[PDB]
Parts: sequence; structure tokens; C-alpha cells
Amino acid sequence: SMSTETFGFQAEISQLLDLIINTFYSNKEIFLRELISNSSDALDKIRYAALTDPSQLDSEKDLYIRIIPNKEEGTLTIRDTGIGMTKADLVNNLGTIAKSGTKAFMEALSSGADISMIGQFGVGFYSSYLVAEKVQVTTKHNDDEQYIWESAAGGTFTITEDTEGPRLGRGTSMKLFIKEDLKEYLEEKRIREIVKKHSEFISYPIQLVVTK
Ligand SMILES: [Cl-]
Repeated sequence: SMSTETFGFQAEISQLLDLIINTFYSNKEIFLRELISNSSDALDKIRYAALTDPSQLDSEKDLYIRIIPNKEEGTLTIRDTGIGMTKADLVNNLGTIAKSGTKAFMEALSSGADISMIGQFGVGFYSSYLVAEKVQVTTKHNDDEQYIWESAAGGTFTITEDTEGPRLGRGTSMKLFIKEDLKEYLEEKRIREIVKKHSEFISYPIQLVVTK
């Protein structure tokens, strides 16, 4: 972790985060489906890139999704060995089309759409704020350095070159700091029932690390 740069969110994204954070939803568990689907997409991208350049997998040959709850730290981590994100991807809303898609999503919500449809607008990453008060995204793309993106959805996010953290090799590790009253989402049984309900058949292994 080196020099930290602070960026403002685009107005529509701050407006959406306020809606995600301060509205009651009965189906907040859909955040996990969105992150797992995003990880599966990132894994498909590295595989596709490796079709024409096999050395793209040299940085990490094992393609998987791994979920690590940590009740002591109050965090849920979703790690994949997908294509990762460059710094430019991180700046450009974690590689999404959030510029236009958050506004479109909020217009759909005002007309009766459900929060679970957030992934149809390409901005499913922001669903992490349904259960997390802060998110730290560590990421490593073959073409760039390892970075840490962080935001507590207070109008800004930071990007820091990660020189002191464990090397990912390639991919993205999303660490969610779960809100005080939503700690059920660190429970092993809750996590497994959610993965089974919404993410039962995907193309990659989903690993859950349980500690004793
Ligand atoms: Cl703006």
C-alpha cells in the first residue's frame, strides 16, 4: 500500500449507493449472486484471452471462486482468479458501464423494478452495499500492478498501489465489511443456502473456506 489517490463518484453512482444503503429490501441476499456472477465473467475473460495467448494463464493456472467468512474481522471475502482489473478499469467504475447504467437502473426502480435486477444494468458490484458498510477490492491484471480500491460509499473511493499485501498472482479479491445488524451473512449455513439458491450451477468451482 503506497500513495493513495481519492476520486469522487459520478453523481448517479452516489445517488444509487444512497438508495442501496438507505432503503429497506427483503431480498438483500441477492448481493452474493451478483458477485459470484461477476467473478464467473472475469474467469471467462481470462480463459478467452488465453485461447489466443496461452501465457495469459502463467500468472495463475487455477481458475476458481473462493468465499472466506471471517467472524472476528467481520468480513466476507469473495476471491476469484479471473482476468483482474487494471487501474484504468478500477477508475472506470470497476470495469462497468455504471456511467449510463446506474441512471437507467434507478429509473427502472422508480417504475417498479426489483433490486435483484441490478445485474441486468451491469452494476451488480454496487449490490455489495446492501450488506457491507465498506468494501476493499484488491485486484491484479496481467498488464498492471496490484491495486486496492476502497470505499465506504461516502461520495469517494480511493485507489492505492498495493506493495505490502499478499500477492494475488492474478484476479480480484473483494472484502466486504458487513454491517453490524447483517452479520448473518458471515454464517456458514446462511452462505451455503444462498449459494445453493441462486448460484447452484456455474462453470467454476465455488470453494468455501470454513475455519475451526
Ligand atoms: Cl459526475
